[PDB]
Amino acid sequence: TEYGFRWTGFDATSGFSLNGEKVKLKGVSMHHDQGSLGAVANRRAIERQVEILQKMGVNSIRTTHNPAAKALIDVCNEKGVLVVEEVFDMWNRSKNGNTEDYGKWFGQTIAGDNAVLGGDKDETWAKFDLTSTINRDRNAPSVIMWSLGNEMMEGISGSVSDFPATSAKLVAWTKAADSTRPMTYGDNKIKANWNESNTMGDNLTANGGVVGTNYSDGANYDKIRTTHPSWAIYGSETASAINSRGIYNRTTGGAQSSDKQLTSYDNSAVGWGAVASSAWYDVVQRDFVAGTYVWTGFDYL
Amino acid sequence: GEPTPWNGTGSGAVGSWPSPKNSYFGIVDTAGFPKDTYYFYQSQWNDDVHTLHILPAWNENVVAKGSGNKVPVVVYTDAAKVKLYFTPKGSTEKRLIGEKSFTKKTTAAGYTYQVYEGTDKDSTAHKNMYLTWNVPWAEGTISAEAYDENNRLIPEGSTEGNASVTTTGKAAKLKADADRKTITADGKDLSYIEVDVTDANGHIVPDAANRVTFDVKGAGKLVGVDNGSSPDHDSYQADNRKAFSGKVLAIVQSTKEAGEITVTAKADGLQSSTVKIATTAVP
Ligand SMILES: [Mg+2]
Ligand code: NA
Repeated sequence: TEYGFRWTGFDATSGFSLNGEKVKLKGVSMHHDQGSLGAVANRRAIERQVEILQKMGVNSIRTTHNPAAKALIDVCNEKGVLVVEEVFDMWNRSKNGNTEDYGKWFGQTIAGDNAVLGGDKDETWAKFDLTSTINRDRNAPSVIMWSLGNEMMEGISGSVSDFPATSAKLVAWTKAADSTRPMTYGDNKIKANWNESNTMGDNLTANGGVVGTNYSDGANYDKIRTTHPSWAIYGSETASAINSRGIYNRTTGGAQSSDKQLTSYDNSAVGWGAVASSAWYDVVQRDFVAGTYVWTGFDYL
Repeated sequence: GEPTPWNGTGSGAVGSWPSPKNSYFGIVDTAGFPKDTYYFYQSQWNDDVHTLHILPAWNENVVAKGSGNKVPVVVYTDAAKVKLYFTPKGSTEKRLIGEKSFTKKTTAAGYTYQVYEGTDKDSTAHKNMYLTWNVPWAEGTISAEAYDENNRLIPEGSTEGNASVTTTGKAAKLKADADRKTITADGKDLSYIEVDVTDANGHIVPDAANRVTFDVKGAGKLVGVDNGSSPDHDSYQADNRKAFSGKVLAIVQSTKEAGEITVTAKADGLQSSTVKIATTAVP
């Protein structure tokens, strides 16, 4: 089994460190597909992506929103990139009308005659897939954190009353599975100060966790730091700037496009997001924000 | 009279009543307001000004959409070369749509004119005395730049006609203007007052037909109102008339007493506009 000697820290005041030295997480979110190859996890296509991100100065990848190919864990081990390996998107509530996503399987039980191997089978699929991922990569030096979800309360129907319990259970499952790494998630409701997000962030912190906030700005990073002094935080998802390659005849997305493309100037982002200079400006200025995971490194299908 | 293609040489109305009452033949309508072809003739005939005129007006409810929602954009100019631009609604930056250059022709007696001979020219030769682009519609501004044969810009203060058309807002305000702000107190002299209907930003709303009412007071009398609309049977001697295609006119005549003339143009729900005409005596 491949291994590497290394340790990390997350301080609520000064952020992240590797082997005793402070390091700023300069990260990107990356989906699994390889473009014109589709979803095929070709090792070289994978390695080329990382090489291209490294030349950008990136030093960390968030595997949004699902375990990576083992090949991607192999390259970062070798290349010296820090991986945050996220296991889930939704939890036990399906998103975006996607009635066949993992939202419908998350809470289901595993059948006795189902001889599938990999993780623990005594509870739900959620625990099986979570521990199966942790089992494959528990020794991977690149992996610094386990992310347990992403915008779990977003684009769903029904009450969210149940999520702080589901959250605490996933955290307990992970701490028991591997004690050497902090667990985390990416929550987009912290900026909206949902009671349930406060409760979940506290459970994260109590268990040696790290709270990733999706799409906070400078003003919202600061309140989090004020009202929750015990939390160590970072931008789990940031910017979401929207641009075409090589388009210059307008400098904004301020008007409605007509050629199905967008400006290449950094003045274009979604309504919940921020232009690249703005999402980085907010993070670099604040020692208590360990880093950023820009949505995205590469375009995806 | 002669309202061809609604003409009739005996008695009886043509089409439903009110029927077209005046001609459509004129380069200029009855009220003295130029039609678009006016600037074609100007690009061809007037050697003392420059011309750069764009049609159509650029609102969705007045344009024609052909193949691919392409709107036929026409430019009348005497300039050597034209660059055509588009500016999105609410933007400050334009992009180059197209660029076309004329070719100069000379007759045996020395007369010269211009025809477009580029690759996408019209198969009908006379239509190349002007320039045409097919532009997909989108809210905003179509603008043009004109250049001489030395590729030197011909500035806007040296050019007549609409070098830009833009998507307007809803009718907001009247804008009146007297062609002569002082006239003779001889009981004959006239002042022509052009009233425009524009949105909040002074852009003429191209299909505005707001009924405008004129209030004249002072040393003068209203003697006519007009809009040049053929089917409009409203009295010329009224104090009110619908605007047509954004414009309406009032005509005021002096008295034989020196003084001033106050004219206010009003329309419902619209900001009103006022002018003042002074009348000077005779020795
Ligand atoms: Mg007759
Ligand atoms: Na001329």
